[PDB]
Amino acid sequence: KPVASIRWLAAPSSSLWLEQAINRPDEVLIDHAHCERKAAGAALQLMFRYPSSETLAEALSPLAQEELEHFDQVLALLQRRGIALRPLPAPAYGSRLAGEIRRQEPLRQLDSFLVAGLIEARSHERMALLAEHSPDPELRALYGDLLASEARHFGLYWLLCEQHWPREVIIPRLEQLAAVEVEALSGELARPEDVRMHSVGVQL
Ligand SMILES: [Fe+3]
Repeated sequence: KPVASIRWLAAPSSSLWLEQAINRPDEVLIDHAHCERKAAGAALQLMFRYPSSETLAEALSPLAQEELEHFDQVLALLQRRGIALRPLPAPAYGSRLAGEIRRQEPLRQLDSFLVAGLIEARSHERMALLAEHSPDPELRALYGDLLASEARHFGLYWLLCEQHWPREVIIPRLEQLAAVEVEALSGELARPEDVRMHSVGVQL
């Protein structure tokens, strides 16, 4: 948690998430790879939604390129370990958040940037736990290297919000969406193999 950063998340991950992720590292890693790729797809999709925004393109093209470089790095690790890039099912988290995004412009854009930001903040928080806590050195080095290529204070998605919206508006909407994000992570994991980067486990 760097100072002069914005707090995105309304609650930290639970001890038990971390324990579960260490217990089934393969599932978490496969899922992580899909998440990186999904994160690039979101950046691109937002450009396709706002195709004449040069400020958005200047920010989200490099981000997409970086998310694919992270995907390639996770896939290299899976491949170095002999783990198949399996079609492992995604948790309900992303679909649940995206269902909060309003249908009309321009509030749809605000909501989309905030959801994208929430997802990345949660990935970040959990990747940082794994980087510090995992007993597997190669995972600590992957997760450390992926978080290194950063220096995020506000979050790219926050700055995009500020381009088009006052804080007076951003702030109360992020509070609402941050509340749904923690409700999406509430619950208990039904089987160990269901652990994911965005499976349940927060402290309330
Ligand atoms: Fe990434």
